[PDB]
Amino acid sequence: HMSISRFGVNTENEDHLAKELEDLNKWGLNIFNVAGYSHNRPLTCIMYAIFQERDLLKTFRISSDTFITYMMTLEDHYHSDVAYHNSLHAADVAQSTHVLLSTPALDAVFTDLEILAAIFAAAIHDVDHPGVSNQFLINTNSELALMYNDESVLENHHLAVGFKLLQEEHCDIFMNLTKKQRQTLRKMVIDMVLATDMSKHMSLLADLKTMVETKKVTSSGVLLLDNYTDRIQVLRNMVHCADLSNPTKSLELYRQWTDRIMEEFFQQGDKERERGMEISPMCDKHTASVEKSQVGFIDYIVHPLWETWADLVQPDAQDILDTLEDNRNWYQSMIPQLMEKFQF
Ligand SMILES: O=C(O)Cc1ccc(Nc2nc(-c3cccc(Cl)c3)nc(C3CC3)n2)cc1
Ligand SMILES: [Mg+2]
Ligand code: NA
Ligand SMILES: [Zn+2]
Repeated sequence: HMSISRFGVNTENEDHLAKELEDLNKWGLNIFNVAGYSHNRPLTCIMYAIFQERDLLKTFRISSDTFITYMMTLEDHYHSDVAYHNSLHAADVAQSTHVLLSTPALDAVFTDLEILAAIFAAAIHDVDHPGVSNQFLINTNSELALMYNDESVLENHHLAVGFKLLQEEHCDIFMNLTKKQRQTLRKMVIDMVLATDMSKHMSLLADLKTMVETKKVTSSGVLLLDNYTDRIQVLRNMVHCADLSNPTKSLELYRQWTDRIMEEFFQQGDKERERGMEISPMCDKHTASVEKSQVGFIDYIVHPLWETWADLVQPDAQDILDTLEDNRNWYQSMIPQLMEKFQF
């Protein structure tokens, strides 16, 4: 029971886990190892480590036992057999969001409640993901698309599941928040998860560009944000950036993530084919070109996003940008010798 107290998870390798978690505050954390040494409970482990590191459990009076119970059922509601959108991906976005919240240009800009909302949003943002895209769910007239009227169908679902889990007995981690804190937290979390809908990517990016065009900083380089509206706009872009962070990690990590997203796409493609539908872009293992698509993904989606975020917080994200360019160069080099999914 002491290593649960220390880690929030059972582990046969306490020492290895602890050494991996020394990188908790770094972009170079290896979440695959964390999964390895945590009996495959990366989200519970990384969330417990994050909440301990930021004193969130103290500040908001969240019982660590109730937290672990909530995080274990949340993590169970991610599907192990979905190749990318499983609890490892959620863990990674939560850890990446945790690192982005400490970027020096944002120092002291956000409230504690904002910090809590963003990390919690990251943790729940893909829960109960079925391994197929919104468009597939819309095209197959699925119950989820009927329920949510084709609008941010999975994202609404992730939120509903995340919040419904809080009403299970013994799982309400926010019980000691005041009513006003619970209301505010709820609104911010909804906002941020809905912002992870890829079809909002271009509108988010445009808004973010306006914020770069108008940015002002103190003479120490800290961003000056005027009101709630400015801050939530940065936080929704932050979570969106963390969700699209895989190509800004070390190549060894990025390649693992790409193998996973492609397996997931190919599995959807097989579903589409089994039922005689036209196979979606990227989902046909026969015609796919993994390297070229990554290069396209970076050039048209990931790079423009991160170049703008980098402009907003400069110079704090320059290295993340350098890695993203370097990785683009690697994928480009391995080519043998999209856009509608991110718009409307
Ligand atoms: O599947 C969707 O409809 C929305 C979506 C799009 C992209 C992602 N993530 C992702 N998407 C791609 C990707 C690559 C090429 C084309 C397209 Cl549409 C997406 N590549 C990667 C690499 C970083 C691991 N990740 C997740 C969800
Ligand atoms: Mg999602
Ligand atoms: Na599960
Ligand atoms: Zn995600």
